[PDB]
Amino acid sequence: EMGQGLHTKMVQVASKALKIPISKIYISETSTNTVPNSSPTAASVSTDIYGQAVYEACQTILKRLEPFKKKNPDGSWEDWVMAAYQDRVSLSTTGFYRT
Amino acid sequence: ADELVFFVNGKKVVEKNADPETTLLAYLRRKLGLRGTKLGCGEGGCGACTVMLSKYDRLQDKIIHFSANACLAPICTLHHVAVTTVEGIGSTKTRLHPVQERIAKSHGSQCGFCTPGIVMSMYTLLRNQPEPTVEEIEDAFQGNLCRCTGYRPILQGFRTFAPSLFNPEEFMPLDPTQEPIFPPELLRLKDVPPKQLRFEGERVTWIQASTLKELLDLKAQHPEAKLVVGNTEIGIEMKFKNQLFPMIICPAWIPELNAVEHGPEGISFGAACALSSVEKTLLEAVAKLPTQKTEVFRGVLEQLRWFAGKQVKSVASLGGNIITASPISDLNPVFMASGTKLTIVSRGTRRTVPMDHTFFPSYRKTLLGPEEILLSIEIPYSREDEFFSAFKQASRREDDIAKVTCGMRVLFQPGSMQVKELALCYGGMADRTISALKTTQKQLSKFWNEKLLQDVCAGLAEELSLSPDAPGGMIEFRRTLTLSFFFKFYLTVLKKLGLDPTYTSATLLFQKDPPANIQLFQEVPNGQSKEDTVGRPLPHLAAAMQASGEAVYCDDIPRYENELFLRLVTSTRAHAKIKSIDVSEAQKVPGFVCFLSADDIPGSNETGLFNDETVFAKDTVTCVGHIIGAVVADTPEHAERAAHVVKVTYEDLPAIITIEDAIKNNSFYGSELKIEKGDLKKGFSEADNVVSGELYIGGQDHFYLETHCTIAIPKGEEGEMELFVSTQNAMKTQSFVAKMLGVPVNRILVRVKRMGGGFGGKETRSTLVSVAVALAAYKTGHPVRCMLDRNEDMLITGGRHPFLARYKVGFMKTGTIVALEVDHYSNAGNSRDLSHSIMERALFHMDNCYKIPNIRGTGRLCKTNLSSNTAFRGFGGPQALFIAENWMSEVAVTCGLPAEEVRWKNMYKEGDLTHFNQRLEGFSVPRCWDECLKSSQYYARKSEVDKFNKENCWKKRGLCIIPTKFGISFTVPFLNQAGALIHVYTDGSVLVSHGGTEMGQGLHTKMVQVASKALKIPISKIYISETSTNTVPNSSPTAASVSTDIYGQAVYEACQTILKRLEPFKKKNPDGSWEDWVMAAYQDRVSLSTTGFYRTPNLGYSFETNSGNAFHYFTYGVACSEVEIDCLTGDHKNLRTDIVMDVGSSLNPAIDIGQVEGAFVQGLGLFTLEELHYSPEGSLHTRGPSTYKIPAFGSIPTEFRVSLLRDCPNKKAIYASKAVGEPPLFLGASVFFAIKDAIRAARAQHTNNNTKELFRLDSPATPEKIRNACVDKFTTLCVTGAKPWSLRV
Amino acid sequence: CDDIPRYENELFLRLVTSTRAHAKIKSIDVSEAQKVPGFVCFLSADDIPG
Ligand SMILES: Cc1cc2nc3c(=O)[nH]c(=O)nc-3n(C[C@H](O)[C@H](O)[C@H](O)COP(=O)(O)OP(=O)(O)OC[C@H]3O[C@@H](n4cnc5c(N)ncnc54)[C@H](O)[C@@H]3O)c2cc1C
Ligand SMILES: NC(=O)C1=CN([C@@H]2O[C@H](COP(=O)(O)OP(=O)(O)OC[C@H]3O[C@@H](n4cnc5c(N)ncnc54)[C@H](O)[C@@H]3O)[C@@H](O)[C@H]2O)C=CC1
Ligand SMILES: Nc1nc2c(c(=O)[nH]1)N[C@H]1C(S)=C(S)[C@@H](COP(=O)(O)O)O[C@H]1N2
Ligand SMILES: O=C(O)c1ccccc1O
Ligand code: MOS
Ligand code: MOS
Ligand code: FES
Ligand code: FES
Ligand SMILES: [Ca+2]
Repeated sequence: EMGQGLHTKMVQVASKALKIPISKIYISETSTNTVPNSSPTAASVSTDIYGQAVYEACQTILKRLEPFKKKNPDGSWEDWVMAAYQDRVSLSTTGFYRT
Repeated sequence: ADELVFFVNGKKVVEKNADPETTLLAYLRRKLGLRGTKLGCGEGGCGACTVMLSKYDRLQDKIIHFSANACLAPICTLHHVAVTTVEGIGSTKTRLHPVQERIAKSHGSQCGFCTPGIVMSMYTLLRNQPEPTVEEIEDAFQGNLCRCTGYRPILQGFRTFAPSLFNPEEFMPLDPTQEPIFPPELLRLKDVPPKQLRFEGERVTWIQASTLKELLDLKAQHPEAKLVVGNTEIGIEMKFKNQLFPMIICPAWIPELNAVEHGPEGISFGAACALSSVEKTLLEAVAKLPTQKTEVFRGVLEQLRWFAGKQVKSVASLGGNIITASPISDLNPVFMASGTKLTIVSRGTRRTVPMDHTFFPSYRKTLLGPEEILLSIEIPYSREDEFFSAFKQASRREDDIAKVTCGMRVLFQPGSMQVKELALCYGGMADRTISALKTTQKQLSKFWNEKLLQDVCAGLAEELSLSPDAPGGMIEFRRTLTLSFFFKFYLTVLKKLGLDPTYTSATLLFQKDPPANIQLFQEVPNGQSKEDTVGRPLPHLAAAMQASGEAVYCDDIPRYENELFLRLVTSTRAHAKIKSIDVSEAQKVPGFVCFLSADDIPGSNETGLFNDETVFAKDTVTCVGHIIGAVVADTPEHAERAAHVVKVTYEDLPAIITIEDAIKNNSFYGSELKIEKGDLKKGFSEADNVVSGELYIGGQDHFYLETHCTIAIPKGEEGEMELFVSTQNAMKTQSFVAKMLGVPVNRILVRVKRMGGGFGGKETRSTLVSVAVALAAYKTGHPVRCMLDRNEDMLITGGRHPFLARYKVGFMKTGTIVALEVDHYSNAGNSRDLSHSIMERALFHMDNCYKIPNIRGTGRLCKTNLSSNTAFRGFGGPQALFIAENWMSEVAVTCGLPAEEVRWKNMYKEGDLTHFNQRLEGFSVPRCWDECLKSSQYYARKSEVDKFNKENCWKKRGLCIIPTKFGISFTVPFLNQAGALIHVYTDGSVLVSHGGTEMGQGLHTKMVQVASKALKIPISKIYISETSTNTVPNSSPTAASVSTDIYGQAVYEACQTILKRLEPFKKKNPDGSWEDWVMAAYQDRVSLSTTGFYRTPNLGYSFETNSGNAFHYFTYGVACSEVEIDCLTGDHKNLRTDIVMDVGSSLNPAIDIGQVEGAFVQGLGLFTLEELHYSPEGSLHTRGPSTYKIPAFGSIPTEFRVSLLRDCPNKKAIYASKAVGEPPLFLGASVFFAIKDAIRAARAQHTNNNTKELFRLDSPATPEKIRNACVDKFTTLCVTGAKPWSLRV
Repeated sequence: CDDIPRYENELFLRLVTSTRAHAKIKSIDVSEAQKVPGFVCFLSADDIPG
């Protein structure tokens, strides 16, 4: 982030993809031990490419939470997350995009 | 004020504002940035702060090198002294010194927190003796503690200075010519005349007197001035006794206080002479002078053998111990009984008077006047017909407080056996050193015979009485020692005047035996690649840095310019209402920032695993140590002082301390837990015999060398906070900090590099400190940190759960078990925490390795006003296994059959189900059992033990072999999950991250070994930096010994994902390198980052239906130990231990053997040495290494053998390996039952003739319980000699 | 970045740059620099480990 609002847009994207308020999503910083071999933030394509990476990662999360969402249709996001955790389903994943 | 000028690792230091209260440790760490030296206890016991000091000795005209505790050395005593820390002898950036290299390659370092201190003790020895003997090497560590290793690797690696796990042939030879030179500047400053210096601090003025005249003037001029030489006593007074001496005078330089004169009556030492000098001078006198002239000298030396360690003896002055006049001083009894001459001087006056009973008028006082100072002490040569003895007994031989210590002298008429003079002086029997004058007076003119013996014992039994509330407790034991000591003295004088062969050994002084260490493990397949380290003894990856002091532990992290310090304010009551708090005086301490309490919490004050705790006490305190608030200040000292003056007004409430109080008051957490199988009724009905009883096993303080510590960095944005914590649970630390702050979890980042030991003590209780530091960071906006002092840690953080059991077992004459009933009660403390799961694992192991057809076990958690107890290596398993082995032992005795026979016939067999209905597959105990029997030569030694017992009346040997099985897996199903994150950078280097933390067990080392094997690349290309919540989330705490199992799998899967992605490029360029395939993958836009995850399958046990798998598999092992107890003192030797452990196909035999030995030693400590004492009101007495005794270098089995079972691959875990962390700890019980075996031999000797008697022996089997159990004419006399008008016939 | 608190032992670096567009470096004299209060060291190409 250098002022162009890339993180804001990424949160907006995560929120829409996961279908939850932006208030439940956070982006703290950029670091090489969380996402390696990154291209420099340039060429105006950041939103484009990271938007997809974040989107894909969100998709994986939705597929993992799907079973619990089905067993408890009227439950909350928190309910599905805790149930997934207790069922020992990983709540961490990478997202990647290739133009 | 004068300038303080000394040197540190060759570098000159000029301190212009030296504060008398500053210790070298604080200076090195906070001023010089040399953090290799650590704080482990602050009271001279752990040795973690050990450094070497060098100086030119004017009187000797030579440079001398000696160790010392940085934690107790005032920098103001170091003017013109050269300090050498671990950073000054070598490092991984330059080159490791041989000492650092050997301890690391020998696997002598695990968590590594103790490595620097141990390295410096060894180094200091080498600087004094380049080629020391095994004995000198062993004695170099009397003052160093290690909780991880079991000490064996350290000693074995260091003895080299005098398949396999390491190869001494690779070790670089020691070369003195290449050691750092003594600062050339200092050598010049020796020609300069010494001058009186003055240092001014915040609250203290220090005067370094250069001459005796100066000292006497100063004493006259300032009577209240406190003298200080070694400060090993005063530092404790100021640090722990809340004392403050405005003015201090150090006379250490004065020639007279350091002179050694050999006169006609004896040898004179100046009062400032260090005990190490007295010890060296006396050893010399004993070697050159006739034995008849050195009776007292040898008395002094015997006490000095077990007097602290090298660090303390090198600075502790002779006069200092004398004047401190502690009731348990080991030297004063000897000086008194011998009439050692004291030369006391003041300006003008002077006198030399023999020390007698009147020299100590009251508690810690002497006959010295305020203006007087002890100038010198002359220890007398012994005369003809004069014999002397000095004895001491404590909880542990090494560096410990005497329960009873003494000096005994007897002078007969020329060439006769007729007493002319008799002096029996004791320490530990009054509030001062006393002489049993009434008793000995009656023996003058009497003759040395049986009658005198009976008379004296009766006299002592009556004159040296102890009220039931005597400080130090252990009334019976102490009184028994006073008589046993005289008995030893009586026999020794008889021998000297010249004795039944079976009485001889009772006159022998402790003699250490030659050590023997053998480790056996399996070599890896002959065709295994040199780069595949799985199965090889690869040293811990951070061992070299741990040995050099470069390894960074939480507090080693530098402080921000604006970082503040937190000091917890805790309850001094076990249960009371908080009527009010007054911080008015705290606010007066310089640097005071603020006082934080519950009302400052923005989020929730409700914390704890089961939300049954407060972050900060609200209106009520429920245990001594209950955190009420916290003070934040600019420095640690300022925060400590302010906190200390915070006034809390309480209103006591009925308290429930003990498990007994709990049962009677029905004070429990939750309902009863139970496992029941078979038909008890029908079981006991078929039983030939039935034994019922009660058994107790004490608690345990983790004593990780690195105490709890947390650094919290408040970012100032969106409630974000970054914390560096010494914890095994980054996940709970994160969630608890967030819950307290009232912000989403995604705002908190917890980072864990390494822990200087965890052992379960940092699985949950680390949050007590973390959440509080976080609050301080939140409130101040400043970064804040807090590392607990040992006394705080021991008092607040909880420990192992004390257990009480009530059992009933039914069995046949054959020894076969047919029925068992056991009710377990644990003392959980003031909150649930992990108590419930601990009780569950307890119940899961009440069977150990024996099939019991009809069984019923129950458990209850006692809700008490004691710090909440938590996980501790074993997690309830050890207590339940100990209870099981206790009744098994009684069954053997009752049936009159060999214990090994009874155990074997009751033992499970392949395919059998446990009491909780889980099939035992791959049950290897029989294999470990048979190999251990054979390799240990059990039967042969069995007969030799009996023989020894027949030839010895006051010493007995015991031998016992016991098995163990430990279920592997968190008994809470959802905790059996693990995640990993792997990044391959474009240079091909790999960065592995996983949910597990490093606490010395080598989890990272093994994960790199695994990654290397999975990826098929050298370990050099892989690295693991730390554990963080933003790389691997929702991680389970690093515990239950399954970290290798589960993270190994997560790491393995992530690696498999990497390989699948690189495959296309591997096929396109077959002759290419890993670097080529990585770069090509990058160029082709293929992600080189992936997560890995594992979920332990088929787990889910129900206590309700007694069904479902509780564990993934079991780790087995067998241990055979032999001991020798001293029936007269309670002391004992761990002669030999043989262990055979099944860890499947070890991933790393070096680390796995290290874990076996480390756990074994920790169990040994639990069952034989470690004991926490609490006042009746619930206030812990034992808050330091001085009173709490964990195994020392000299506590390990002299002959220690460990073998890893061969050809036993475990298809249930990563690369056919098995968990090893906790499973071996219980095997330490083998030492316990060997001791009980020895005690039964003693009882059959002097107690009674009932070969089938069943006396109760609770854990720990300390010297007290051992001695008290050895009932004889002396123990008996201590009761009868302490009746009723009538007595029913 | 600079708003991040400095560690108590954190030092400061100041680049030393060329006042010429193209020239040979004949010599570098830090004798006067070494005299400045708080001076720690002068780093140059020869100090690079890699
Ligand atoms: C880890 C550890 C283990 C220990 N082990 C043992 C043990 O096994 N047995 C035992 O008995 N003790 C033991 N001690 C106690 C202690 O080390 C001794 O009492 C020591 O000899 C005191 O010497 P010092 O020079 O360090 O005293 P300081 O702390 O410098 O002074 C002690 C007291 O002596 C006074 N004093 C000192 N010199 C003179 C003088 N010339 N004239 C008048 N007053 C003087 C001081 O004013 C002060 O009151 C241990 C201490 C530690 C920290
Ligand atoms: N730190 C260490 O590792 C060691 C320290 N020491 C010495 O131990 C000293 C301990 O000092 P403290 O903790 O203040 O304890 P202390 O100096 O008050 O001594 C306590 C002991 O004195 C005896 N005692 C005292 N009052 C008594 C009474 N009224 N009736 C019967 N017996 C009584 C008991 O044996 C009791 O255990 C230290 O100052 C040090 O000199 C000795 C060995 C090891
Ligand atoms: N050196 C060292 N070894 C240690 C510990 C420790 O804190 N330090 N913890 C023990 C405990 S209580 C456990 S549960 C296991 C945890 O690590 P693991 O699962 O990787 O074996 O290591 C054991 N070995
Ligand atoms: O050993 C366990 O079964 C266990 C269960 C829950 C939490 C920590 C643990 O060690
Ligand atoms: O592609 Mo923007 O950094 S010139
Ligand atoms: O399961 Mo280990 O932390 S008692
Ligand atoms: S910190 Fe100095 S002896 Fe333990
Ligand atoms: S390696 Fe010694 S305490 Fe950990
Ligand atoms: Ca508890």
